[PDB]
Amino acid sequence: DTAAAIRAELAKMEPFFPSGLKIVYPYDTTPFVKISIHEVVKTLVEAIIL
Amino acid sequence: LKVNQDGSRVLLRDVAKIELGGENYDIIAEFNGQPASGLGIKLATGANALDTAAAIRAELAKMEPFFPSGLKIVYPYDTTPFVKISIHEVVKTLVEAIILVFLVMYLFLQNFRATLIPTIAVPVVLLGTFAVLAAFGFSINTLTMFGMVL
Amino acid sequence: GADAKTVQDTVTQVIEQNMNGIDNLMYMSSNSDSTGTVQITLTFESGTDADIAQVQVQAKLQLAMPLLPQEVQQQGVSVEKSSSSFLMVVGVINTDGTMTQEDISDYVAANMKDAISRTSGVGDVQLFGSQYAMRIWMNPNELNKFQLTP
Amino acid sequence: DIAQVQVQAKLQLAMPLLPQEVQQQGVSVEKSSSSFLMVVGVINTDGTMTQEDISDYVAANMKDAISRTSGVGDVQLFGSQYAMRIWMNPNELNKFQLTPVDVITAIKAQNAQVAAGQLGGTPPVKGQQLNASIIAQTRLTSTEEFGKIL
Amino acid sequence: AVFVPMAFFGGSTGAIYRQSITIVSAMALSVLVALILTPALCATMLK
Amino acid sequence: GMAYLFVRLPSSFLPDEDQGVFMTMVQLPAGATQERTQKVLNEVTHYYLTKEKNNVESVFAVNGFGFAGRGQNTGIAFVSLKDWADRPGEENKVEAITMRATRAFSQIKDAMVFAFNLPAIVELGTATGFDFELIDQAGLGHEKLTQARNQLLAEAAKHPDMLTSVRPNGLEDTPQFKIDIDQEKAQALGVSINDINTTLGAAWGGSYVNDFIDRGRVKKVYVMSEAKYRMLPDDIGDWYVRAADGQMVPFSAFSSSRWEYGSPRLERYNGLPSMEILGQAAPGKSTGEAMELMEQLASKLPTGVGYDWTGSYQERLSGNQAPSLYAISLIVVFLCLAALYESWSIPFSVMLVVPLGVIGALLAATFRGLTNDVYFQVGLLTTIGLSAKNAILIVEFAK
Amino acid sequence: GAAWGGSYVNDFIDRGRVKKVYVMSEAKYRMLPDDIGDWYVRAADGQMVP
Ligand SMILES: CCNc1cc2oc3c/c(=[NH+]/CC)c(C)cc-3c(-c3ccccc3C(=O)OCC)c2cc1C
Ligand SMILES: CCNc1cc2oc3c/c(=[NH+]/CC)c(C)cc-3c(-c3ccccc3C(=O)OCC)c2cc1C
Repeated sequence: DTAAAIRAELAKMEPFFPSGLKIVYPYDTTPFVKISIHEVVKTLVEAIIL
Repeated sequence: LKVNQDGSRVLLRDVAKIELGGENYDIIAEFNGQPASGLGIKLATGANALDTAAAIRAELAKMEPFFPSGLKIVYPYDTTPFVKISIHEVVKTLVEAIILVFLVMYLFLQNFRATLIPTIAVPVVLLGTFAVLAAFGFSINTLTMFGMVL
Repeated sequence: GADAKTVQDTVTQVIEQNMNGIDNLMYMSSNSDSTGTVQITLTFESGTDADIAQVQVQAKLQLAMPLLPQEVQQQGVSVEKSSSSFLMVVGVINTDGTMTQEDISDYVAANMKDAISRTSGVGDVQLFGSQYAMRIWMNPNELNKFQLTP
Repeated sequence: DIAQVQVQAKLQLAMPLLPQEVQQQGVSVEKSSSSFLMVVGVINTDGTMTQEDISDYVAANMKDAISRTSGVGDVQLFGSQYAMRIWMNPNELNKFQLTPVDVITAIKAQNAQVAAGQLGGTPPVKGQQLNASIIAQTRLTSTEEFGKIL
Repeated sequence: AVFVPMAFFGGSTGAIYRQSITIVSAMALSVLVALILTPALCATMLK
Repeated sequence: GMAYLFVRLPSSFLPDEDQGVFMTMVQLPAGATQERTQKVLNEVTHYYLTKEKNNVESVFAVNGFGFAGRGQNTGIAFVSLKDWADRPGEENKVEAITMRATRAFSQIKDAMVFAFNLPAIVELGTATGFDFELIDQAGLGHEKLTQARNQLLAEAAKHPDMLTSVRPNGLEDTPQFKIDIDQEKAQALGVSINDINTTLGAAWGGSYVNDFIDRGRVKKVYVMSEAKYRMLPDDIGDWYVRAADGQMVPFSAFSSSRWEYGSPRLERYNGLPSMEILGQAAPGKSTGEAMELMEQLASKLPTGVGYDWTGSYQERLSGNQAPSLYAISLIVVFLCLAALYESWSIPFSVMLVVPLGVIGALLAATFRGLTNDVYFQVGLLTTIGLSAKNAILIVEFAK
Repeated sequence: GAAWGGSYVNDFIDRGRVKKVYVMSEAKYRMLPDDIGDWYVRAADGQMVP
C-alpha cells in the first residue's frame, strides 16, 4: 500500500516534466504480490474443481 | 558606553530612553472600550474540553486572592454554559417524555399498576446505555444525549 | 524584524525539506508573514494519536534548527496541538487602583499564563498583549553626538 | 514509533559536543529495513540532459514528496541535488594575495538575508498613515551573481 | 442493522453517524429488560 | 412523491445554532496602521453597545490580530451575548443579530468588516462549499503564479453558471521599501558590512540582546529606537554608522532608496509555493458539481501550474457514504427477517414499510425550513426500526 | 579543509528552492601529494607563505 502511494505522488508529478523526462521501473516488489494472490486463489479454485 | 577625552562619561540613558514596556506592541485589547489584556486558551486536540475548562478556573481561583488593587476577572466568549444547557434541556426533555407517556398509558388502561411497568422499564435501560458507552470509550456527547431521547 | 520573503526561505523552507519520514500524513501547509512569523500545519488521519503525531514532527524540525539564524533559534520555536478556535477567554481589567493596557498584560503573563498553559491539557495559549521587557529606544542624534552605533 | 524518539533525545543531549561541519549537516534518526523495494529510475530520451541535471530535478520536485508520503523509512538519492559550486584556483589566489578564508568570508556577507525592520513600526507615533516592510540584502540566485562578489 | 452498519463512519463525520451504538446499547438493553423483568413485574403484580 | 420529496430537498451537514457567543472580524487595505484599524474597531464597539444594549452583555475587541493571521491591518471583536431567557424572539438571536450588523458595517464604513456565525463543528463542512488551492509545480515564481490565480478567479466569475462565489484568502499584495547597499561604496570609506546590517536590524525591527530579571522573574531585553526616528523613508539617512578610520558615515552614502512590490503573506503547500482559493458552491449547483467545474478551469491555465484540494474533505455523508450505509442496512435487515421467519415473502412485507414512514419524514422536513442534515438522516433510520417493529407485529401474530 | 574536502559555507536560492553553497577547488590542484605546496596561506605581515 506504501508502494501504491509511491505512485500516488509520482502520478501528480508526471504532467509537469520538461521535454524528455520519463519514468522507468527496474527493481520492484509490487508484481510478486500480484502473482502470489493470482497463483493461490487460482490454486484455491483448482482444489474445488478437483 | 564611552569616556570622551575630558573624563565625561557617556551613559546609556544619555543616548537613549529607558522605560519598562512590552516586548510586543503589535496588539492591544479593549473590553467594553476599557484598557485590558487576557488569555485566549485553545483546545489540546483530543482533550476533555469542559473538564479542561473547569481546571482553567482551578489555577485562576488560587490566583485571585493575591492581585493588586483593582484587578478583577471577567468572562466574555465562553463555552462552558452551552454544555450546562444541553444537559439541563434534554434530561428535562427526558422527564417530559415520561410524564407524557404516563398519560397515554392511563387513557388506554385505568390500571395504575399497568401505567408503572413501562414507567420503570425505560429509566433502567437508559442507565445501562451509560455503562456501555463508559466501557467502550465515548462520553456524554451532544450527539450521545440526543441518542438517549431518540 | 524579518519581512515575508526573508522568513519564507531562512526558516520555513528549511523545515519543509526536513519535514519527512513521518508516520501518517495527509498534507502540509504553511504561512509566512511580513511581521516575521511562520507557522506550519501537519494534518494527520482521523483517529490518529495526537501524542505521537507530535514528537516525530519536533525531531525532524530539530534536525534543521542549526541551519537557521539565532534571531530565530533563541526566539520561541514551538510544536503544539491545534484546535482552530478558542473556548475559555478570560478578560482581565482594572476598576479601582487604575492601570494601563500594558501593566495588565504583564501581570497576566507573570503569574497566571505560565500556570494555565501547563494545567489540564491546554494546547497553546495566546497572550492578548505582551509580557514586560527592559525596553530601550536608541536616539540616532545622540549616538552621532558622542560618535557611536547600535 | 517509541523505539525511535527516545533515541533522538539522548543523541540530542550530545549535539553541542560536536563540530558544526557536522551539526548544520544532516543528522537523521529514521526507521530501517536493510533492503529497497520500489526503485524509480529517471532518464531522458528527447531533450537530452546529463546525469547531474536529472538527479537535481528528482530531488527538487519528487524526492521531498515521496519520502513524506505513505510511511517511507528513508530515501536515498542516486546522485545529488544541485548546489552553487565553486572551484577555487590556488594560483589566482596567490596572484592577488588571498586565501580560501577570504572567499568564505565574502559569501557569508554578500550572499545573505537580513531582517531589516519596517516603516510605521510596531510602536509608532499616533497618526501615521502607512506601514510597509523594509527589504535589504537578498540571497543570490544564479551563477552570474556569485561571479560578481567583491 | 438499520443502525450499526450505518455506524461504520467515514472520515471527518466519524463519531457522527457512528455514535447508533449509543442507540444500539439502548436497543439491546430494551430487549434484555423486556426479555427479563417486564415478564417478571407483569406476573409479580398486575390486577 | 417519495423520490421527488428527497432529491429536491437539499443536503446540509449540521445546523448553525445560537451558542450565546458569536464574533466579528476586521481587515484594512494595503498597508494600514494601528491608528487606522482602531477607528474601525471603535465604530464596531458602538453597534453592539449603544445600538444593541438588550442583546449584548459584553464585547472584547483586539487591535491587529485577525483569524486570517497577523499585522496592524487586522482585528477581531469577540462577543458574549446576554442569557437566553432575556433574549425572547428570533430578532434577538444570533442569525438576526449578525444580519443587521453586516448591513451597518457595509453602510457607514469604508473597509472590510463582517460578522459571522459560530457553526460548532470546526471550520470545514459548510456544505455547498469548497476550498481550492493552486500550486507552483514547475520552477515559476510569485509574480508568475499571482497572474495564474488572477486568471482562475476571472474565468470563474466570467461564465457562471449556475453562478458561484469565488475569492482569494489573504494575499492583498502591498509595497515594500527596499534598500540596496552597494558593496564597493562601503569598503571604500571603511565600514564593516556586519556593523551596517545590525544598525538597520537593531534599530528598525528590534534585536534580542540579553535576558535580565525584573521582580524575581526573568524576562527579555530589547533594543530598537524612539518611534520618531523610524517612521518614514527620509529617516534612514539620520543613522550614522562608524568607519574603521574613526569618522562618522551616514546611510545616504552607501544606501539606495526605492519602493518595490511584494507580498505580506507567502503561503506554501507541500514543499512548494501556493495561494488559497476560498470559493463557495453555487446557490443552484452544489459542490460535486462546482468542484468538477473548477478542475477544468485549472487545467486550462498555463504551464507549470498544477492544483490540489485543501483541506475538503475525504468523502462525505449524504454524499457517497449514505448509499453504502443504507445498502448494507437492507441486506442485514432482510437476512435477520428469515433467521426468525422463513419464506420468501415475510421480509418483503416489512421491506416496503420503509417508504410509508419516510414520505412523512420528508414531508415535515421539506415543508418547514429544515433540511437533510445529520439529525434528519438518523430520524429516518429510527423509523425503519419503528416500522419493522409495528409491521413485524402484523406479520408475527398473523403467522 | 575548504580546499581538499569542501566546506559548508551558506545557503542560497536557485529557482525558488533553497539549496547549498560549497567551496573547494578545481580538481587539478588536489590530486597528488606534490600539489599541497601550491597553496599559499597569508601571514599577519602581509606576505605569502606556502
Ligand atoms: C470480569 C470479566 N473481565 C473483563 C476483563 C478485561 O480485562 C482487560 C485487561 C487489559 N489489560 C492491559 C493490557 C485491556 C487492554 C482490556 C480489558 C478488557 C476489554 C477488552 C475489549 C473491549 C473492551 C474492554 C473493556 O472492558 O473496555 C472499557 C472498560 C476486559 C473486559 C472484561 C469483561
Ligand atoms: C444573502 C445572505 N448572505 C450570506 C452571505 C455570505 O457571504 C460570505 C462571504 C465570505 N467572504 C470571503 C472572505 C465568507 C468566507 C463566507 C460567507 C458566508 C458563510 C459564513 C459562515 C458559515 C457558512 C457560510 C456559508 O454560506 O458556507 C457555505 C456556502 C455567507 C452566508 C450568507 C447567508
